[PDB]
Amino acid sequence: RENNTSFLVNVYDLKKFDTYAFNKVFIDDYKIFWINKGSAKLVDKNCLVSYTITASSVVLLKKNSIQRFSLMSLSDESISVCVLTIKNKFVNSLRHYLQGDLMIRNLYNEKKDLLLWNCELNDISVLGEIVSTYDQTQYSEDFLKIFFSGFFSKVEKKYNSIFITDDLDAMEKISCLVKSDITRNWRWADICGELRTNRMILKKELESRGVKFRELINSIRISYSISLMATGEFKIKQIAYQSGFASVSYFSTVFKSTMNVAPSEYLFMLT
Repeated sequence: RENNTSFLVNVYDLKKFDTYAFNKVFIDDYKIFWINKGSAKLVDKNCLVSYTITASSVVLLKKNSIQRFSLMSLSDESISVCVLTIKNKFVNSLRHYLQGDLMIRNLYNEKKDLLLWNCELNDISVLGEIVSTYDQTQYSEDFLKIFFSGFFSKVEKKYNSIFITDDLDAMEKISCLVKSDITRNWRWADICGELRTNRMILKKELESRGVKFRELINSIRISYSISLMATGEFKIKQIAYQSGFASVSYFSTVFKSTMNVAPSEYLFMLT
């Protein structure tokens, strides 16, 4: 299949009673995921908290976040996890179109990296309906453009929290810097220099997510390698080398230490 634009649709088969563990996976863009049928359990490993998501539940993973969570099937049916990615072009468009200004903002919900909402059952119907049609030339892109223009506007003023921030974030600068030269052997001095800062906002943004400097770079390269596997055709050796890993062994180790699957197994989950 071809690529996409402002919205990335990726559906995965949830093997009944299989655990989907994620250890420090980098979330490059905003992502929401929900199950089409059945039920499942969501376990966040950072905060010792569990959840029971249903077909009416939706989960948000914020951009530039380091996630440590797990998802486990609780249904006899091969559940169909739909993961939708929201790129920056819709983020800047959504942030402007909303002319509202919150008088009291729940800063706890703004600092959290894994939100959970139970949508109106009417919205779940519109959810899987438009997703099953994607995509058309700037035609299906506008169908989800209008849906999330009202869904996010509703949930933001309902919870009195900004869930999709605009730009200007220290993690966005580090991420786009490393991705501008993914194969470069980035060190600490290269990040501080081209960002015109020192280890005050730097180490804190690493300690706030519980990752070393090397751990962050590896997780950025994992998600970059995943975006290459999304095309459909690519040998693991090229994916490892074009993502910045010196050897296929260290790429497979970090990938399995991040996705809890072999890199070839994720290629089978796609096709």
